[PDB]
Amino acid sequence: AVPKRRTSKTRKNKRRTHFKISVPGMTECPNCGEYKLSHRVCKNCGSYNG
Amino acid sequence: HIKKGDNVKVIAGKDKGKEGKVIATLPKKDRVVVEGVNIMKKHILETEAAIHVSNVQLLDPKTNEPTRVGYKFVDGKKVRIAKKSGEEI
Amino acid sequence: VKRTYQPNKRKHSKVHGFRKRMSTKNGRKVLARRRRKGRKVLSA
Amino acid sequence: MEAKAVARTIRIAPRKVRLVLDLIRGKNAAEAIAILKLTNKASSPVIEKVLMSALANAEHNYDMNTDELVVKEAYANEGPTLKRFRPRAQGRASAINKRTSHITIVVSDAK
RNA sequence: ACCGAUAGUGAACCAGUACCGUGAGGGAAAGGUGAAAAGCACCCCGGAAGGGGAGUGAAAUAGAACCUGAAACCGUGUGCUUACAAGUAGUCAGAGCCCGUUAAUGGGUGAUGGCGUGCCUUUUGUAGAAUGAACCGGCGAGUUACGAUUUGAUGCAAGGUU
RNA sequence: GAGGGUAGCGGAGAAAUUCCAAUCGAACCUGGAGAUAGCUGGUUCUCUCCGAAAUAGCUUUAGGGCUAGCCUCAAGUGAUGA
RNA sequence: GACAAUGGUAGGAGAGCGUUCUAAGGGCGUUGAAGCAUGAUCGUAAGGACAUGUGGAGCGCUUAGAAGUGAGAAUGCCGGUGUGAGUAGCGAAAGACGGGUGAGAAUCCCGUCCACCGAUUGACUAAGGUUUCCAGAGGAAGGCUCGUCCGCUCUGGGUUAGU
Repeated sequence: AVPKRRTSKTRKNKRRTHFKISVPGMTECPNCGEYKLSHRVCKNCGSYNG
Repeated sequence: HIKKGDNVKVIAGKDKGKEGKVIATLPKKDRVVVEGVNIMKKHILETEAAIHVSNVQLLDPKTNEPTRVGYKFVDGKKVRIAKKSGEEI
Repeated sequence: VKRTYQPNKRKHSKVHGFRKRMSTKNGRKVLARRRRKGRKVLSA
Repeated sequence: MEAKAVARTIRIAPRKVRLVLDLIRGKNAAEAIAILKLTNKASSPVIEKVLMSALANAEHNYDMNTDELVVKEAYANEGPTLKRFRPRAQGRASAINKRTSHITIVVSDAK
């Protein structure tokens, strides 16, 4: 079917309330010094050492 | 017109009051290049730029004053003469 | 599905060419009407 | 002081860039860099290059320390769209807007 | 007492041309840096695009996507208010909180109370589930010539006038 | 398959009003041409004074028109109005 | 100064506001014109001013004249921008890993294994297209994703008849 009626920018902005992404969930590698993704290898120069 | 090799005086502009020799002439647009007038800086080297021929006035050979030029026929040819005095210029 | 235009050089020049239009009397009028408009292609 | 850097007519729709600009607005500088490095989104490298540019103007253009800066502003405006088409069934043809965006980032040392 | 780039030629631009049709034939849309290119040497991030400076300039939110730059639309920050409530979305009364003007019985927001079913067209009668409009901007409909008749004005007057 | 023919008051049809460039109870283009339309839509600024009709007659007339009726402006008459 | 009167459609009468242009008079303007943005101002209405920002050269006032004279609505024309909504789709099908190149690789190059057609997806030619063919470079747009690649962009080439 077709929308019976136009959508306000209040209804639209409400419905985009939960449309987002989250922070990548990252730790700090204790060899590279830099940041990394937990349970993944250090994308910088380094390894896993798990 | 104003042919080059002529000593003129700048009647208008921000160089007004100076005076120099005509170097180049662009008579399709009525522009003349004076020496030491309209120094421009381009990307950094510095040159002269053209100025409209309406703005420079010729100097009287007698009293060093800016005048107009007229034409006479001393012979079977033309001669330019100043308006203040009457001497060929 | 066979469509309406099948290109062909001989038929195109034998029906709409300059000589075909300059052959009849209402083709000379088509050329005289396309020259007045300023069209850059009189016959093809 | 504040330093700023812009990237104009980036060829990504603006409401796809505003999704990842909202994760790094407010954070520190070295934290926002790692966030932009470790995210799946296609607009991550562009924002990362704009952020590194605004972090590099600070060291040279107006001298300041790059271990104190925080992302004070980060936003994306519209730019000129491109108008393409897509030929659909029964002779019709629908439009296609190729959006662009202008990404601005302002880093401040809090002073 | 003609138009001024949606106007004026269809065409102020390299238009009867992109194109579109087998063909005869149909037909757009596109103006503007600065007084002078003096049209950004050089340094920095980037692979480039693009910036940030520093210089040219009277001006660079004048940098060739160049006068001005508005509305719809899209964002970023914030002052007051909002998660027990039934809303043509306003109006009248009215605490609290934040400000301070073309200085005058001041501006912003609104806990709560009363009253309140849009606009146009067409109809005996429409809130109407009768019609039209997504929003914004520009364009868009009783006119001119020649005659007739009635009224106001003006000049002459048994005359008036080409 | 290739090369040719039949042209719209016309042509072709083992005929179905089929088909003649995605168009056929009569193609497309340009002109007569701003055809006509008693029909639907629309009509671009304010305030002030007054303010209807939806009826009779005739009509190839019935959702149109013309005359009278009911409104308004100006000059006149003048008590004839209720 | 006393008395009364003042709802209104169709439509009839009167008085007015504003827009572009012209004549005559009197003015303003780079010490900043019109326009355009804001404001808490004035008038019975249409509407008129003033201050600030911007902009960058024209423009009002008075009295008359002349009109392409004022638009929310015509399934109105043209241009722009939204909603539906990060929604439907991404066009029949088998790929996997290794090594490169590179700013960036599921998607480009080389390789091994696997898979598909094989009276055809193989080979040659008539129409028809008309430079799309090759080598060296490129990555703005086209490619329904990516692209370091291409039937795309740039620069140089390529068609040889007595049968």
